[PDB]
Amino acid sequence: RALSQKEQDIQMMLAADVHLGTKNCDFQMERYAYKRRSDGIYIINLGKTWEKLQLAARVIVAIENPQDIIVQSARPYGQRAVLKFAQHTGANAIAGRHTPGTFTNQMQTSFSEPRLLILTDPRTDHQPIKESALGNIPTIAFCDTDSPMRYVDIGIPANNKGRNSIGCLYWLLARMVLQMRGTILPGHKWDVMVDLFFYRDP
Amino acid sequence: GRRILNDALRTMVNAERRGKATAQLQPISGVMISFLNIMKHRGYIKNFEVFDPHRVGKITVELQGRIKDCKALTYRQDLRATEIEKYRTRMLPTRQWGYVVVTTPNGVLDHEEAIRQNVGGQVLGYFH
Amino acid sequence: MQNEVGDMVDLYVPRKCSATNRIITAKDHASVQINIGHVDENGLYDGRFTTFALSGFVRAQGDADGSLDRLWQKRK
Amino acid sequence: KWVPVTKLGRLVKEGRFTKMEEIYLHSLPVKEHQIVETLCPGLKDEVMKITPVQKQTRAGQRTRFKAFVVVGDSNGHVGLGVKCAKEVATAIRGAIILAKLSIVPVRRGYWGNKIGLPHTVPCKVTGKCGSVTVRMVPAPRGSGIVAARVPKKVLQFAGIDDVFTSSRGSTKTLGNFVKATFDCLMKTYGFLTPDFWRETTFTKAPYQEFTDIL
Amino acid sequence: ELEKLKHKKKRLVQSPNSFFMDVKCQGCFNITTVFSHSQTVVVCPGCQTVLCQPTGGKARLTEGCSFRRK
Amino acid sequence: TFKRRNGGRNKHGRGHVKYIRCSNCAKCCPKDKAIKRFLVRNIVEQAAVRDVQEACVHDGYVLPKLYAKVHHCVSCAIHAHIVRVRSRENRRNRE
Amino acid sequence: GRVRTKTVKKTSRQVIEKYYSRMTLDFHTNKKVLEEVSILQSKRLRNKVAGFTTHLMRRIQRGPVRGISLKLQEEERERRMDFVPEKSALEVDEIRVDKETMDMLAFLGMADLPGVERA
RNA sequence: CUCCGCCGGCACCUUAUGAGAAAUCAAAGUCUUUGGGUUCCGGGGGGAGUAUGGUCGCAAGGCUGAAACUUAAAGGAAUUGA
Ligand SMILES: [Mg+2]
Ligand SMILES: [Mg+2]
Ligand SMILES: [Mg+2]
Ligand SMILES: [Mg+2]
Ligand SMILES: [Mg+2]
Ligand SMILES: [Mg+2]
Ligand SMILES: [Mg+2]
Ligand SMILES: [Mg+2]
Ligand SMILES: [Zn+2]
Repeated sequence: RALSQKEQDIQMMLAADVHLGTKNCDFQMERYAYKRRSDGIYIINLGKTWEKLQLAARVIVAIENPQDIIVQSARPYGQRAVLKFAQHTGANAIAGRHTPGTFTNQMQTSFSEPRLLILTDPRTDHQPIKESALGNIPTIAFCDTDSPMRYVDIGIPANNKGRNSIGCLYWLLARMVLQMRGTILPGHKWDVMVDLFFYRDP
Repeated sequence: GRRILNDALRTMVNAERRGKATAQLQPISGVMISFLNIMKHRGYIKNFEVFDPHRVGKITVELQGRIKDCKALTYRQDLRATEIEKYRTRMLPTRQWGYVVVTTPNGVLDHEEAIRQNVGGQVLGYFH
Repeated sequence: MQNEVGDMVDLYVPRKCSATNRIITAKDHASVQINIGHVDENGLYDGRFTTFALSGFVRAQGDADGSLDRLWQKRK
Repeated sequence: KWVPVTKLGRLVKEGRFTKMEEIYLHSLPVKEHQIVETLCPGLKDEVMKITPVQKQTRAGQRTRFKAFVVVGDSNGHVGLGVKCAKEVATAIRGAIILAKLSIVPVRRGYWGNKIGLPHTVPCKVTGKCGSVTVRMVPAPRGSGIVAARVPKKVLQFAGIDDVFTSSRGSTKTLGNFVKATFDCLMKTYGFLTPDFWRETTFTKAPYQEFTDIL
Repeated sequence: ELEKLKHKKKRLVQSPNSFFMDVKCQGCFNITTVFSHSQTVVVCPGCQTVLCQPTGGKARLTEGCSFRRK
Repeated sequence: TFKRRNGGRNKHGRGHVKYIRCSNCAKCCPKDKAIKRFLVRNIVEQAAVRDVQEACVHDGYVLPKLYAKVHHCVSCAIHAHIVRVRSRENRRNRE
Repeated sequence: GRVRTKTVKKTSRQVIEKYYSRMTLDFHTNKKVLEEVSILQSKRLRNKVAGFTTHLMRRIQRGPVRGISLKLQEEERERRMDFVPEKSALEVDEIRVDKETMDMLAFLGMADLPGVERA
């Protein structure tokens, strides 16, 4: 036999260092930390990572109008990753600094009423999390072993500090959504190469 | 420095306010168990389970998120079946829900059972 | 709630949090309602989904995430 | 005229709601007072207090007038608005709009016997703002509203006909006193009664219902 | 598990951490029952060799002391 | 109003702490409240190090350093600018 | 004292945007070019604006630049960004992982898997 | 000396879902949805910890401790200015 979709994913995530957590583990994140190394760096349970990507994917696909989902990254590594992720699901990409007030302030030129919000890291993308808590906006976030999980509905346990990890997760997430929508047939061949998501340093 | 059934009921409220699934009650007693039966038959708690390693003994209660408050009235008054009405109004949220548990010589029971059986007794607590 | 004549007299029966059974009120703007899509067969989606509501109390605590995970573990 | 800037204001303008309770059901924030003023037809406002507050400046002291406006229809909706602006008339205008935005539903009950139209608050409820706390107790039909002038005004707009009231703290600070009553009346849906014990049946929100229109 | 981590009495059911153990020396292949937390110097009655050393915790076995929990 | 949480000194579990004499004015202040700097200085500023190493007869003599631990009271520490009035928000930084 | 204010700064960026190729490095040609793409009320202000378009276009001609979005520059950053290598550099031939990572793989049931080896 | 766990201490940091007039407080929390046990103590500001009686002390003083009268504020936390 060959590998299932899960196993190809675990192979890819294990190649992207997605399992590598940080030195700390938040008490809310401990339900995913499989164990701790002698170096003291925790290990993320890649098993649990997979269903949360599936859980996140089922939430995404039920959003009937994708332009009404927003995806964001404060850090520079997630810029190219989230920009392409939006290009393929139809979401709305907001890369860089978030203008404070874009979910609460209705007279602001930039303004929105998203039904779903996907964030690269709660610790660096704190401001949109705090804003979505004022607008009944549910939240999806990639959470490292020390991400503060306040106002976060679906936290995917995953390395979100790495150049390869961030782009790998979004590529892997965008794949799962397209399958459910039917734009990609059964049969994992998705000719969009994974390296497209990793950003380029000029 | 212990006076139990305050420790038990305050543990449940604190567990409930947080929204927990189960509570542990380290000292238990027959009085405390009979209070939980009254709570349970009225629908404010799920089942619960006694632990016997020997001792006063432990009990774990499973909470269903629909008890609002449960209190003990230490300094247990005597309560004729005639002033039930005055303790009802002071201590209960309204004339529609909520129960005052009174220990009476026909057993521990809620103030509703007390009127039907026409017994007064000594107040233990209330829940609603 | 119900008149003792038969009529129901409340306006707005509220939602309750699916994780804590707390009432979700009109001004609880931290509350969220999630729709989890159902995948069925080839293609893997039709317009069937499960709806859960989360209290603003639960999200502020941080255990919104753990509750959704433990709530989505139901089989049907 | 209107030209809405929010999804909800848009959906209200096409004429795709009947009442505020669909919005209340899913806890949407109301950011345009045009929404409430069509959905609640018989909505009555009123100024209760006009207060001047001052800050000290090198030149002198700049007065500002802060207005307290209570709005609501006397069958279960009230709002409270407060706004400070340099001129009294414009202070009231902002106060009306802030009040209409804040409309909340108020549930009622019966004193003892669930007969006829509900008239009191259902159960004991209390609210706190600052040092002032207001208590409300159910009253037999036709006890009247026994309360001070400030909370009595709020309750007539709420449609409550009978209630026993208490207070604590400095009620002479009319700001905290009117507001704590509003907190009391707001959270009457906060109380999980046995009649609400049934599992809730969910429905899609407006932002998921009228997706195609958006 | 972690019930072996929680404090002796804070466990769901109280249980002692201590145990009893059979110790054999080299100059007298007899078998001696000792307590894991002895508090008393115990000499095997046969050869008279000291067999345990009390401390603030578990009794200390010495050079040439095989033991088996029982 | 309570300006500080520690009360202006480090004293927990203790009842009494022995005082010290300020270097500048000799005001008595407790050892856990004083401003204590360990100063490591040179016998001569770098203006006059070469023209004093030109005079050392033995090659390789490194000029010794004066070691001292200087104590100050609050008023002398403020007046000399060893510590400054900080903002309310910066009052809590101990680095 | 010759700090250029908002009007000179804002117009200078904006005027380059609408007309980039049409400009040059000559201040006087830039002054003349600026004369026939706008209506202004003082020649002193014109030279100030043309003064902030001349060297600004060195720093544009030299490197990148802030809010001003140049088409020939901003397409080509996008064109070079929409790029992929000859195949995925994230390859799965050799994934060297620590024992406690393998222990996780075992707990998942995947102790044996392509290309994973203890160190 | 390095890592992990338990118990008991002196504290610290981050945060409310909490409380508070607030400053702040993980105990000043589990309070009008008000009840674990118990001791001491306050009732606008002064007069006043004064007078007097008692009592303890070598003394200095300690403990107990009013009244007549007077007065609309005194006071607490925080804000803007100067
Ligand atoms: Mg001061
Ligand atoms: Mg000590
Ligand atoms: Mg002292
Ligand atoms: Mg310790
Ligand atoms: Mg008094
Ligand atoms: Mg007095
Ligand atoms: Mg004082
Ligand atoms: Mg003051
Ligand atoms: Zn000094």
